[PDB]
Amino acid sequence: KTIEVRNPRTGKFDYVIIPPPPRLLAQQCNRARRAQSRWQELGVEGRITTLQQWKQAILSRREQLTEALVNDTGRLSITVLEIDSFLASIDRWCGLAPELLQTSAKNTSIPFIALQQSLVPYPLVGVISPWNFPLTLSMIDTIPALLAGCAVVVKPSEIAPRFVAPLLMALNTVPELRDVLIFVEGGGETGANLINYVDFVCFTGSVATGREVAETAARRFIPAYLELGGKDPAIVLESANLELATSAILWGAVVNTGQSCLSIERIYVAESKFEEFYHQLIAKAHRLQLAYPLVEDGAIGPIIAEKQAGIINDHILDAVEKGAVIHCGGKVEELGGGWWCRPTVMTNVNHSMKVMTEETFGPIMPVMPFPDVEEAVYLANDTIYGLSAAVFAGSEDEALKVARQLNAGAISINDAALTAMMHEGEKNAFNFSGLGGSRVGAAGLKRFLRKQAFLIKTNSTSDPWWFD
Amino acid sequence: NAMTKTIEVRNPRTGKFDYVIIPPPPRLLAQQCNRARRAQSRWQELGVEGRITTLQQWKQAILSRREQLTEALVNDTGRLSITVLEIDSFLASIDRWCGLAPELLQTSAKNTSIPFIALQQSLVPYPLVGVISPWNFPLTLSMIDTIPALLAGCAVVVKPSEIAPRFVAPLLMALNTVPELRDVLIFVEGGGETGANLINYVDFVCFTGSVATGREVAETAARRFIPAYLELGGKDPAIVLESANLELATSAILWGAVVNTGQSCLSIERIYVAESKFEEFYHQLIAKAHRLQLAYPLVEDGAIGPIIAEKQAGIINDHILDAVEKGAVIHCGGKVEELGGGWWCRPTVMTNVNHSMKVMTEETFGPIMPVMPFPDVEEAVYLANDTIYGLSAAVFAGSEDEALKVARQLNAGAISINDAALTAMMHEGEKNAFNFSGLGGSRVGAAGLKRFLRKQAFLIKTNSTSDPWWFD
Repeated sequence: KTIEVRNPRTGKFDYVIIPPPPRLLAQQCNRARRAQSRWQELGVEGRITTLQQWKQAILSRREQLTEALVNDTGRLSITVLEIDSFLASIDRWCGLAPELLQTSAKNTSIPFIALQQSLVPYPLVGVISPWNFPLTLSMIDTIPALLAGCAVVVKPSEIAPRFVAPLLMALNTVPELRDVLIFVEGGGETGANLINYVDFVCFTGSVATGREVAETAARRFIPAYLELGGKDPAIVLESANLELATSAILWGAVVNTGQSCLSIERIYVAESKFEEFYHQLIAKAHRLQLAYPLVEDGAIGPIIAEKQAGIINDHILDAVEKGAVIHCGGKVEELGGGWWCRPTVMTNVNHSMKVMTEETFGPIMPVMPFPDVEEAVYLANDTIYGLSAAVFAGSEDEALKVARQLNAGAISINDAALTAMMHEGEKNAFNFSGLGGSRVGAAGLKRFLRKQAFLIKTNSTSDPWWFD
Repeated sequence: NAMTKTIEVRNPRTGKFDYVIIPPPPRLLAQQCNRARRAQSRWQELGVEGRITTLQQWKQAILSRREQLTEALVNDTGRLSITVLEIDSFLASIDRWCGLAPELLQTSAKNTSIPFIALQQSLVPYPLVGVISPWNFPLTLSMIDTIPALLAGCAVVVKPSEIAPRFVAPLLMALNTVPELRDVLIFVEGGGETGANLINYVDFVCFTGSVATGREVAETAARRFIPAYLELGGKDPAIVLESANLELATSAILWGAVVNTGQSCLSIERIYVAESKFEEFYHQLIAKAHRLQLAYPLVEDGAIGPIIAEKQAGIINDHILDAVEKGAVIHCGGKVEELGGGWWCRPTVMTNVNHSMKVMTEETFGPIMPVMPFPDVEEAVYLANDTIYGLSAAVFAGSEDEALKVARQLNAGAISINDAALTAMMHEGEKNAFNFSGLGGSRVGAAGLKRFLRKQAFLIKTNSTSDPWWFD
């Protein structure tokens, strides 16, 4: 086949990707494996020098990466931020890696047994990345895996694949890296095939597809790191600073047009503040502009995937059919060939609605009151997801008391969606939001290494447990 | 209405049925899991120090009835001296994990790269962990994951093998005197089907056993979307270089190959020796092997117990026959035989062996020592790595640096250096299995407890002005 690629601003097919037949894919993976030994033998310092050289080449060509990513996503401002975030992660991982990969030696509790430890990388890691943040999410696991000494095959989404071209141009300057960081183009089928060739699979995407990757990884007997989305709730208690809360939650709910695993998708507000809160939220939402007709015109980009426009449209109709009230926005519309939805605030909502239970991935703010904290905690936990949450209160201590009862990996306190902006904080997904541990620090780079122990007899008498 | 299924349990010394267990049907099993879940909140809210007190109370009760534990485990395994060690090792493991847990569970508070955002971390246990454990070290392997999971604040359902279940009765009797533990540590009886059923009810599954069953547990866990920790056996090699201390190497490899009659994931099952020392080595090995006695007719009469499971007796017998058909030479032992109704095999040294034979490729789980020469280290490494397993290995040489050079080439998680099977005696050294020997990280050290906890980050806005990235 080939696959025609839609432009999310114009709606025209304007790019073509070529998915590898099984035989070519097998060959690219084997080439990366042959090259991985030398990559590993370079040592972590050589790998850092190499990644910095690649970083310098990417910077030189930054305008090409920016243009490709604008074409992929239909927006500029977040595009600049993706690029900045990617470049910073290169520097941050390069600064952590030497210490994280240090071998160690120690004596044990048995006087004549000493211990040495080493760390051995998985030779080939497969990354299957999503279309919503094409660059940062194709690279978030790739960079630490490469620094660990793995080769990595990256298969970005067929929906947003243009950004790879300038990354490949930049690799033409870096021969050592170019043989171990491999880009492959294709759809879901190419993703499934890739899992058959690799030693470790990282997948980011929908819960349905992720559960397939889990089952395939287990049948191949390889580890899998999965991040499968969220229905992150915000809880606003009575004592909350409402001016900060409405600004935080608006941002958290509509940044990237809500196309994020980390988007605030459900909002729960203490009954005695409900009206004031949602009225303020609307006022703030109304100020935001669509990036239309030009990319410069506003914060809010188009819905990138056609299929997602249909889901968002469906969630709204389902909500209204069930009685919801739309205060602003609320329409998935075509403009200039692209699909758009404005920041949308709805009330008279509940958990019988898709928009409060299934991932929406849109700029939707459904707001529900609650009579007491136990109900708020119950509603917030009433989900198959468990990625993140936000709790607002007059003090940090009373927000934390609630946050500790939520079944989610990262909880923002008197703020929302903080993990979209910062790297710190070790977290495990709850429920169906993921498996495989955390990305931060020791645990995040060491996912990609097997630990080996060497247990060394240092004396010359019989061990006391032998038969003699 | 429906008949209550029961399973009769063979005594490995006598070959007769002398015990009955009653597996719970899916409906009853689900009920017991739900009871443990209800009790788990209070267990988590006790805090690690309260959980430690409770585990030590349980340890005290077990110690008060040690003879009953020993008697049940002798009955399960057919042997005494390794029973005493299992019990001692279990008891020390409760102490060791009690010692480590507070530090592993402590919250932390830190600044971040943003001056108005603070970070706190905490740890939330999986509420219900399932453990499915094998018959070869029934006590220690039922408890190796259970104990750190309990200290983490999990409830745990433990399903030991139907082949060796009797050790549970004295544990349970001790357990019921400890009121805070007795509704969160649940023992269930049954075979493979009960194990499969349990995976449907838990949040996390630990399984130790055969590669084929472990592969099925991996796939079931994935369909349920829960974590699985898997330890699936080994074909651990020992490499003896030309410079080795042969006196130590022959004692270490004998112990590593035949302790527990070779019924161990960590048993040395393949032995590669420099060609110039090959003859001298196998003759010394034979002499030492030949000194070992079966624990027959009485448990006191020797170090080597019976083959515990009949099916394993069949496998060992098949490996010996396949080997002989393909040219192997048996120097000692070499017969799976019935004595007093039990199945037995003596320590067996064989030569003229190669990787066309089952005994060199498929897990044997018996007291068999096939010994092959090598012309050079490159071949020794190739042979040691020619396996679908990757649990452990041993290398012997004249110096630690010579052995380590070779050891670093091996695809295995734990390599013993100038010794063999050290992971059977020691619990330090984080290790990941290679190839089909396992998945899910390490059960040793820190990570061995932290696998049972989900990390939660709290990112806290400490100031009152707009975040610069908002639309304000």
